[PDB]
Amino acid sequence: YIVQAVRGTMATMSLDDIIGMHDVKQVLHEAVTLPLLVPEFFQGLRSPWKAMVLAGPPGTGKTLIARAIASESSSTFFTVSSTDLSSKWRGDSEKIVRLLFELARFYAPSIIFIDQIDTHEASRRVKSEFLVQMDRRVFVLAATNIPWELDEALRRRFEKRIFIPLPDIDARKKLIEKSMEGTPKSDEINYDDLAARTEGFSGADVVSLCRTAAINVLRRYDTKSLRGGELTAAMESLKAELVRNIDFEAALQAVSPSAGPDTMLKCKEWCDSFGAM
Amino acid sequence: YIVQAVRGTMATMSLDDIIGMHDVKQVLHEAVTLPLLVPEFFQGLRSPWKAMVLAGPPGTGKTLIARAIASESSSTFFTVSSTDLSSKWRGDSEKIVRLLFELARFYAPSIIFIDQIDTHEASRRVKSEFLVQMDRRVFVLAATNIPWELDEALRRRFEKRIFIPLPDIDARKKLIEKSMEGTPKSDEINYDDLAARTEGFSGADVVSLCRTAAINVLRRYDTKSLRGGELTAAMESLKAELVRNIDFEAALQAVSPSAGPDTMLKCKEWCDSFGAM
Amino acid sequence: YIVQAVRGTMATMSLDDIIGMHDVKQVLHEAVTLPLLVPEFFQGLRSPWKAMVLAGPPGTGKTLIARAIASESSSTFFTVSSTDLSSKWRGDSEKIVRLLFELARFYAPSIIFIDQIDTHEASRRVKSEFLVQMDRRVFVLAATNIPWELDEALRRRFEKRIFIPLPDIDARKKLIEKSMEGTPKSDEINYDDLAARTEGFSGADVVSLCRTAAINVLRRYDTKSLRGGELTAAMESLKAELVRNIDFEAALQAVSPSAGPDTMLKCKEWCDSFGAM
Amino acid sequence: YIVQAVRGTMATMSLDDIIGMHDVKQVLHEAVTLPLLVPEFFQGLRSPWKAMVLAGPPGTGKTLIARAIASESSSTFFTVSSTDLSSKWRGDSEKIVRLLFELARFYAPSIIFIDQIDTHEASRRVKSEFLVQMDRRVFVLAATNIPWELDEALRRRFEKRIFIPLPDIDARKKLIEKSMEGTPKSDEINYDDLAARTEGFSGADVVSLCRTAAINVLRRYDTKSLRGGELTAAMESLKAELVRNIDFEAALQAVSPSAGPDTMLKCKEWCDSFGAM
Amino acid sequence: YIVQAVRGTMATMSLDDIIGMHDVKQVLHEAVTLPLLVPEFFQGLRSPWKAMVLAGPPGTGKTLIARAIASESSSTFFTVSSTDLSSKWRGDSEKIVRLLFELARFYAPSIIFIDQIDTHEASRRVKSEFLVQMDRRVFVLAATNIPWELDEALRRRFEKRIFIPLPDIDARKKLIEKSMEGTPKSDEINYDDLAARTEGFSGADVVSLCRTAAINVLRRYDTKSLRGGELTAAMESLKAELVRNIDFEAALQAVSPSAGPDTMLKCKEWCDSFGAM
Amino acid sequence: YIVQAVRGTMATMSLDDIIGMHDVKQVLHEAVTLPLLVPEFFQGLRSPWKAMVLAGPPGTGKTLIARAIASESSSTFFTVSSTDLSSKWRGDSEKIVRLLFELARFYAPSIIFIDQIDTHEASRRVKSEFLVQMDRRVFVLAATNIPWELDEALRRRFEKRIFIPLPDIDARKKLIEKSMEGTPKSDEINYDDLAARTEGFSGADVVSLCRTAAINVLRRYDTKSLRGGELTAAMESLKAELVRNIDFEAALQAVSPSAGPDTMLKCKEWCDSFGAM
Ligand SMILES: Nc1ncnc2c1ncn2[C@@H]1O[C@H](COP(=O)(O)OP(=O)(O)OP(=O)(O)O)[C@@H](O)[C@H]1O
Ligand SMILES: Nc1ncnc2c1ncn2[C@@H]1O[C@H](COP(=O)(O)OP(=O)(O)OP(=O)(O)O)[C@@H](O)[C@H]1O
Ligand SMILES: Nc1ncnc2c1ncn2[C@@H]1O[C@H](COP(=O)(O)OP(=O)(O)OP(=O)(O)O)[C@@H](O)[C@H]1O
Ligand SMILES: Nc1ncnc2c1ncn2[C@@H]1O[C@H](COP(=O)(O)OP(=O)(O)OP(=O)(O)O)[C@@H](O)[C@H]1O
Ligand SMILES: Nc1ncnc2c1ncn2[C@@H]1O[C@H](COP(=O)(O)OP(=O)(O)OP(=O)(O)O)[C@@H](O)[C@H]1O
Repeated sequence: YIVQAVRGTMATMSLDDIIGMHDVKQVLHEAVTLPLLVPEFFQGLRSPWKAMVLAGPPGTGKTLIARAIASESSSTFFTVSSTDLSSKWRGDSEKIVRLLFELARFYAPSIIFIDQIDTHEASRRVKSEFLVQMDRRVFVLAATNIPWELDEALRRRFEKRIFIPLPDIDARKKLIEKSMEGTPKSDEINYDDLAARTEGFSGADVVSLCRTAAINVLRRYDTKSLRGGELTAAMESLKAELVRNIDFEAALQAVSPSAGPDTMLKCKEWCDSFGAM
Repeated sequence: YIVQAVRGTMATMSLDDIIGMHDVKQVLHEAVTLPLLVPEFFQGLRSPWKAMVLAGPPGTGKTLIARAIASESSSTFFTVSSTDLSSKWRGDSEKIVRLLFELARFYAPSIIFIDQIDTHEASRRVKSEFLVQMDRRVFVLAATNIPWELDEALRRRFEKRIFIPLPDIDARKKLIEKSMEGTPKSDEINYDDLAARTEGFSGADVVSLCRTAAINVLRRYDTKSLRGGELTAAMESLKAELVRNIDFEAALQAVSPSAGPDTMLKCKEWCDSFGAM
Repeated sequence: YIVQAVRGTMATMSLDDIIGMHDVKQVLHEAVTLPLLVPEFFQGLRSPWKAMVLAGPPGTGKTLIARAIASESSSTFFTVSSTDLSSKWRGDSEKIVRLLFELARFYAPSIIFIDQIDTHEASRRVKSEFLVQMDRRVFVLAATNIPWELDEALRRRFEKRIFIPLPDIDARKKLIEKSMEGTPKSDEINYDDLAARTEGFSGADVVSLCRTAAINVLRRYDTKSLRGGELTAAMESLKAELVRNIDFEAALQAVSPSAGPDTMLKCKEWCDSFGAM
Repeated sequence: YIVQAVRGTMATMSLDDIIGMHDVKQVLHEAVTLPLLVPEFFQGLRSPWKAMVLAGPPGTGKTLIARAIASESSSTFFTVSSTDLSSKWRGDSEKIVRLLFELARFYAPSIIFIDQIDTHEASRRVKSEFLVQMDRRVFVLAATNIPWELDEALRRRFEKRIFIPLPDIDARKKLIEKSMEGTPKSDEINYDDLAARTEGFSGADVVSLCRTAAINVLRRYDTKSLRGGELTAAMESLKAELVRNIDFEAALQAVSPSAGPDTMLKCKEWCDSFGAM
Repeated sequence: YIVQAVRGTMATMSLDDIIGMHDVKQVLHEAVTLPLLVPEFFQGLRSPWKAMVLAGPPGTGKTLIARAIASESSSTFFTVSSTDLSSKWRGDSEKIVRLLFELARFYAPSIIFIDQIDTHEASRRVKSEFLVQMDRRVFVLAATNIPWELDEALRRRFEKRIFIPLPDIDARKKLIEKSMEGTPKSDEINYDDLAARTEGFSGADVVSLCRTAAINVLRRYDTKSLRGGELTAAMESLKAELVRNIDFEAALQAVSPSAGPDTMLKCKEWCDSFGAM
Repeated sequence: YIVQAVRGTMATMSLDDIIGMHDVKQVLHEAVTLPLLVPEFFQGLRSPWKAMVLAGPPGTGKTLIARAIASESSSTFFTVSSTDLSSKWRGDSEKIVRLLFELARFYAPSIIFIDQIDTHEASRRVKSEFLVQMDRRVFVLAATNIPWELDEALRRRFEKRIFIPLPDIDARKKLIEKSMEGTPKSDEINYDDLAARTEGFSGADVVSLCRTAAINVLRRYDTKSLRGGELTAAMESLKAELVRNIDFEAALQAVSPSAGPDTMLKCKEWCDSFGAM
């Protein structure tokens, strides 16, 4: 009908690129890979969940893991907006979802994920609209970062509600090192040492840090002096040239955690209290 | 027309699945079935309650019963959407509800049920339009959990406004014992003491917590059997386990059931005063 | 064409089924019939009434008086919707709100009544359109429940603004005893003390209350006669057992008013202040 | 055609029936008739005002003078709708608003007036269409009570912005006495006490007030004579009786004018604030 | 065929009766006639201005200017509206336009102008159909007073977008004297003290002001004290009578500008910013 | 069908011709030279980027740098806009999108340069196809001028999104001297003091400035006092007359951009933050 925006969300790296949450990845592999192999278990009592609840700080791989599983997804995924923004003239944007579940059955093994459901009156209209259609073999999920704003029933509805804590300095060592895979770099780098200053970072913080040094190294030497737009040998030796703490040092001063840690403490106190598995 | 879109409203289990509510259960057993069976006395002042009110937290088997009635019902249901869409082409679907009730007399015995229908302009427009459509014999009902949002005249118009608290240890006894049916389950278990440890939960809590033990089967098994394709021990034996007190024991600390029921307490204060039977 | 929708809008008991409204029943008996029995006096300077104002709580005999006058009147009623639908092909039914009056002319004296006329642009458009078509002998009236929401010119335009007091003890008395018609009962019943019990209520309260004792005619019995098919001796003795004060004990403990007195009391403040008679 | 529907826009009591507004009635007497009697003075810069701007609390003799002048009107008025359908079939009902003035001049030096035409796309399409259509001798007019409805061009288009406040007291004297016309009445009246105690009201208030004591003439007499058809000596002597101050005591206490001067006062500023003479 | 509607769009006084916009008056002697007299200058860079844009506070002689223009313009004018009211029978209008620029070059380098061109898909239909037909050398222009609805593409293609504020007191003074033409008038006059009260007043206000003292002349006589409707010789003394500062005094105190300034201020800001010259 | 028409999309110029954004000259030495010469530095994280688009004014050499890169590029180029105005005869310019990728891989290292990016439903058939395909170092680029032209996430999809500054000065002098070609004018002209105070301007602005002084040719002389309908040899020597520096004086100071530079600052911050390089 008006499926421009509906057909728009028609949709088409590796899995354990991400490192952490043995319980989560476990329960998901279990929840997803197995019933294809073993439908006979997953039945009524035994049958799997098609979603849960989640939350975490932004830039913490919740959108990247979506690509990790879309990459895993030998099944089908359906893409997402937080904005089914009709007009006062159009006024109806959850019959959209009444066609969505037709897509879900159409691509019968079907996958969906959003962030920040917490996205007035028509809010209650469509937000309420999703609930009856919420309940053939399908998965979906969603997440936020302010489950303190857990509004109505999703402490009831959903079997698990994960707040993620940031990786520890040990992890962050292993995760820089997972981020530094295949990098020109001097051997002065003790990742345990530099990670002393990373405390408070997310994944992406460390990402754009290692990048910030990756282009520090570009901008160290006569980098303004082009060859007039041509190749010099040393310019190719940039790949040959290494990254260093001093090439991080600009990245060290440059990058900051720059976030509300007390928010994580708040929604972590939440994640124990009405915060499901 | 949207007439076939009105034909989108076209419809086409057991009772002891449900536990509790024996007053309501006989009230509805009676008020629904027996008018079929004694038209000679279900009449006049003895008219069938064509609707009444409802309340309580959701995920309380209201949708579950709402399906159980359907597979139970010897009448003509009609599929229901609160998303009677809002085009700037007709801008009127409570008219199409005039066509609905037309179907209701066409399918002279019939059933409908929606929920959370506390659902500016369009609200009073199409709602009050329906109220014009409000008043052979037919039954419909609806529900919500916000009698806080007891909008204008709904509470006054219905026979009984039914709040439900959480179940008790004996309700929870039979509810556990219903979830556990046909299950590989050990016999060392005091499901009544387990139910004693169910302080202030839902039915669905019992459901997905029995499931939490159901996965705890795997968690006790060699859950690292991620050989994949290679069937092995895991494929050979998922029926082997019998669930045990320890499965549920971990399942308990796994729980963060839901938020506080202080709003359920609130409308429970409403369910007495201004809340009918 | 869509005028045929008004051809669908064509329309084609006793006052002693009702209690009170002495002023109103007077003024309507009078203002309608007696000019129709005395065209000669009640005309010109003695112009008979064609409309006035109304409002109050619902379930207050507005529907009851509606269908009551329907089966009563010796004149030409026409059915009443709020569905002058809104096509974005024509989007103009106020012409049919003129052919309205053509029907008032073709049926020279006519009867119409709506309620809850809260019924953007198009609202004001067709509204003022009716203010044009508004202004031989005809009477029509309307009502709402929000004279607080008496929109712009309605209060000014009508003679009689109406406030419906809730019933008093003797109102309650005859309202019961009329509600207790066709009612094999016990004679312990003290309708006076019962009327004492039942303050803060309306007529529909007595309706559903008498019905509550009505189902209690069963539920006094061994209520679970689920033999089924077996014509239980109750099924012959249905009307046999009597109404008893126990049945209204169980009922009236089951009853809530579902009444917010402060709103009807609010427009009761209005019913003197900008509230005509 | 719809052009033939314009044939439905076709038209075919006096001033001193009305009281007050010596200023207005002067300007109208003058601006209408004296050009029609003196083409020689009234021309060029002495051109007659073919329309201007009007206000007042509605139902205060605006449509009433609109009729009374039509009885006076010794020229060619034709009837006036705000109802040209929003047909998505012919592109513009404003086409007939173009043939409008062809009908005017082809017919005669002509007369037009509407009320409450404060009156989306098609709205301003046809509106501006008339704004061109307006710009020999012809007269037109229009009114409202919407002070904010000087939408785009309206303040500029109409020369003088006319408003009528609520009456003063000697007004209420002469307006009683005009409302006391054709009235057998007791000479005990203190019209000064009447206009005094009846202050701040509309004309229509007084209309229904005289009708109120009028019906009161019965409501003292044997209203209870519900024989029906059986004549009463009053039923012949209905007009025989005179009305009394005691009757208008009832007619006082029974009513609230059902209007606040809030927006009446707002336009009582707008009549000065961007309100021409 | 129906294109004769454009044969009906055909059309066939002084020019310089205006005080203001002297730079524009230059521009419109200059892009206009001297092309018709010296194309040798006007071609290439020198070529005449193809078109531009206009707006301002309504009724400031802007809709009246074009009568002066075409009354003076020896070149050819054809009328304009927004009257492309097509039919679904036609399913199209802008074949008109293809025949319309052909109409232009068919007769001669011609004259065209609309007001309120701020005027579903049909807008895109006739607009996209137009804007190539937009482009032997000819001039056209348009105007509005709603630059809030101003375009980008026509803000793009157009050379200029002209605003006028209200006049100034000396222009206003010589516009009294322009409005005091053919006018019996006294010698106690102070045209700049007259113009002192022009706060908020534009030209048309002064037009109706001279007409307001003009009517004031009779308003000093007694009108409804008829001469039997006779042409009283005092009515020729009106031709003898002169108008006076006192005669305007009443109009000045009695009259508002009937307008709002800050919208003219709004587009006076847009005329500088994103409004071309 | 459109294969030979597509053979016109084929394409192939000094690059410091376009001046400023030398950081971007590094970007394009790193997007043209090095992804063709040395993608070994540009590996993994440093890997070549996919494509982007551009905010900025026009008159900014978007196609200048495009063709300059093109004939400079060891990669190929294509002549592309959004003006694939498809037909029923063509049927699918989305097959022309697929053919665009096909030619891109055919001339495997290639460049494509497009704007009119937001230039009906066909926009979304093609846009969706292109969005799906985009996934080698076959670099591509688009552009626009609307900063809010981020469609839904296609801005979010891109490598980067850049706003660009105003131009340098010696080409403002030189291109003054390009548009002033073949013009009568003085030799005193300080084209770098012309180009000095050009702050915030573009090309056609200054073309209209050339026309502006070219009419100042007259508007020093008197347009009102003609030669009496004659064409005095001065009136034709205006063609012979010299335009000069101070002939632009009012054309310099009074002429404004009429554009928003602080939204340019907004989206400039958007390419500083939340917009990549
Ligand atoms: N555990 C991890 N292992 C490796 N990389 C990680 C991990 N967590 C985060 N990252 C890196 O940080 C980036 C953050 O991506 P992503 O946007 O998915 O986080 P996010 O929380 O979903 O952000 P947002 O919630 O704002 O969308 C990832 O692309 C990834 O490269
Ligand atoms: N008394 C009960 N008997 C059986 N099952 C129950 C009971 N209470 C809750 N449940 C279980 O809880 C789950 C959710 O119940 P259900 O959705 O029907 O309640 P609800 O009020 O309709 O919730 P919602 O309206 O939010 O969907 C069901 O799977 C149901 O089996
Ligand atoms: N004066 C009365 N006499 C008899 N019955 C009454 C009276 N007033 C109220 N009732 C009872 O109240 C019940 C509901 O009244 P009714 O529906 O007519 O009021 P209402 O304003 O039309 O309500 P709604 O508009 O919400 O349907 C009826 O069954 C009627 O018997
Ligand atoms: N001075 C007066 N003389 C006579 N009648 C008056 C006077 N002032 C007010 N009225 C009364 O006002 C009443 C209604 O006025 P009218 O209907 O003309 O106004 P309206 O605003 O056009 O009404 P509506 O808003 O319903 O269209 C008339 O019955 C009339 O008698
Ligand atoms: N400077 C002026 N010189 C001459 N006449 C003027 C001047 N200013 C205003 N007027 C008068 O104002 C009247 C209304 O102006 P006009 O309708 O032409 O302008 P407009 O703003 O286009 O009006 P609209 O946009 O509402 O059609 C004209 O009759 C004109 O005589």
